[PDB]
Amino acid sequence: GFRKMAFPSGKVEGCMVQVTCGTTTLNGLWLDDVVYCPRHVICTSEDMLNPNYEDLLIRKSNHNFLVQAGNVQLRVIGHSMQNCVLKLKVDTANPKTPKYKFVRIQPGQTFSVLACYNGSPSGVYQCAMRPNFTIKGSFLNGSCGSVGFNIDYDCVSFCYMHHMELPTGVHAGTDLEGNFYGPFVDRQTAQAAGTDTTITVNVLAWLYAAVINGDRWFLNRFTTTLNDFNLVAMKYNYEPLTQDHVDILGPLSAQTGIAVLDMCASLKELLQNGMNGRTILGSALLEDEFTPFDVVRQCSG
Amino acid sequence: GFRKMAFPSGKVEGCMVQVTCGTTTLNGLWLDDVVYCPRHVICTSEDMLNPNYEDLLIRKSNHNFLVQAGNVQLRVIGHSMQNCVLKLKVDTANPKTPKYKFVRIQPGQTFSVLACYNGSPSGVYQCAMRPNFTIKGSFLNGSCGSVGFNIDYDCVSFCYMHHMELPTGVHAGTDLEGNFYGPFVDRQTAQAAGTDTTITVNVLAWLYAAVINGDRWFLNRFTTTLNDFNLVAMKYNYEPLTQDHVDILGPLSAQTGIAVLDMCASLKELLQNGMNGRTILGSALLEDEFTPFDVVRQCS
Ligand SMILES: *[C@H](O)[C@H](C[C@@H]1CCNC1=O)NC(=O)[C@H](CC(C)C)NC(=O)OCC(C)(C)Sc1ccccc1
Ligand SMILES: *[C@H](O)[C@H](C[C@@H]1CCNC1=O)NC(=O)[C@H](CC(C)C)NC(=O)OCC(C)(C)Sc1ccccc1
Repeated sequence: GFRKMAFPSGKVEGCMVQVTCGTTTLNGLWLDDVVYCPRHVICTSEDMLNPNYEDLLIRKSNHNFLVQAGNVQLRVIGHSMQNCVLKLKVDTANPKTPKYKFVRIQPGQTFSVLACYNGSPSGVYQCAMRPNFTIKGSFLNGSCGSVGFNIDYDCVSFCYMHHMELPTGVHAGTDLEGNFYGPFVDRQTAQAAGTDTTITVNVLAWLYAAVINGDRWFLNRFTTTLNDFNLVAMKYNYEPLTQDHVDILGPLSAQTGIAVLDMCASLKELLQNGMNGRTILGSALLEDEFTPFDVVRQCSG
Repeated sequence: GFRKMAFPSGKVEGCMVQVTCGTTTLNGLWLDDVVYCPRHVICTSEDMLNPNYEDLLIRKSNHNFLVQAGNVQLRVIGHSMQNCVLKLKVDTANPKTPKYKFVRIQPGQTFSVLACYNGSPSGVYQCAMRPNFTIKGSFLNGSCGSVGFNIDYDCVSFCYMHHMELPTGVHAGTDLEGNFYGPFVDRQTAQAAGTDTTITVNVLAWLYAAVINGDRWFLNRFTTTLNDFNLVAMKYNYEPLTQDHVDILGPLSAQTGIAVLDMCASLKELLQNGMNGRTILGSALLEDEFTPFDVVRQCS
């Protein structure tokens, strides 16, 4: 009874533009009078094999950047590089700018991606940041500069800007200050995703969701300490819990009356014993890409 | 990778408004100077058990309808009813009205849903019209009047307006002419759907998606005729595959070098032997809510 739901994308659609240098076009994000985009737009395909970004940029001027909203050019009046993002000052404040902030998310957190090509949105879908700092997205050539976001009340929190596709078909990128998630660098040289793990806090959220819906055969009579649970979980390639994880499970723990550590003890028994052919929420697989906020957002509205 | 992907919802967000009658509140769709919404907004709790809608509606006045676009009330200057949809004429045009049309979709087709509450957009996701004319949505109290749609070029094709949830947790609603998909009625009584089936052409498209993304453990060296495949399909409550379906799958067959009927032979083996605890594109079940067009677009 659960599905990945994206946030409504309109507030972000109103911020997408295209940025071109020479023949390289990608997407940018226009907020107030600044356009944010991946810095590799300044690279020729041959530069991308081995770029010196400081030296490539010092040779650029405002008049080398073509920024367009649709087919309408936005004149660039300044430029600077902040980590792996380029910031282009433009002479028009975007009238569709929403209330916004820039946030750096943690593994396990989910967000919506608005996949764009040539400044035009094509589709929206929900992603989770994996513990290895990749996302399992859907991106083609020309998608760089597409962004990921959450919407809280009136306010768009941008958390991801897209830069790269790894050999295993997963994706990597930066926050809006240009800092990559994970060890990746914006160079066209062989790179690989590390070994991934299961997002424990989200599996627990999923078990809480099952309980809310009356599916609770897996609740046991025991508890555990956080440290004992973390040490066991790692033997099953599950992530250890942080204090922040315990706290973000607070609302679901209060809603169900099941202490976080009792649920941990139930999960430990599932890991140690298996499902024994039973299902939870209709599935024999434990889901790890629904956060506690996602569960609340779909169970209680 | 390969994700369930919805259309960007902005063009539809600019059309959602809130409609209240009495203590009943739901969403409407504001296009030009008309607001469309489910007619059961005019019902009280008592009315919903057995509503004579023409009789209930004649007793309403324009001023009984409170329409709000954000923090602005829109004055209703006229109303009519078209099947299960109420059309409220308002004194102001929506400047955010997109290019649009109203279409009635076929079972197996997919669309995006913009789930809304009190006229405010809440989430967007992809659904398919099931063969039994339900949809597996995520809708709560206050979601009625949320709409489903596709976007082609700049044109929004509205295909679904939400009205109800069935005891099994699936959903039912109408096209924008107010006619239900399926044998359902907008009355507060328990209703069951016909036996559902699996959308075979969509399962095949998703198998081809799994191969494009380098996952082909399920393939085999065998083949099958169209009719022999269909005999097995129907036995497992899968929809029949037509020659038009085979034709529609051509691009995906060309892209991958796997003849359609060879992929049919693969699916036959999956149906007869199961997945042996294995997974395809992360799923432990055969997914049937991607169309061939959906797969092609997201891989092109
Ligand atoms: C920007 O639009 C583009 C998005 C990619 C293209 C296809 N799908 C995507 O998500 N980004 C890139 O092409 C990126 C640019 C550099 C970071 C400057 N290159 C890239 O992602 O290459 C990946 C490698 C070379 C780092 S790893 C790899 C992947 C496949 C095969 C071999 C090696
Ligand atoms: C409109 O916002 C509302 C949407 C529903 C609410 C919960 N999820 C939805 O999708 N629509 C209705 O509540 C609808 C109004 C009638 C058409 C007049 N009623 C409705 O959907 O009720 C279904 C039931 C309760 C009659 S079927 C059932 C379900 C569980 C147990 C027993 C019977």
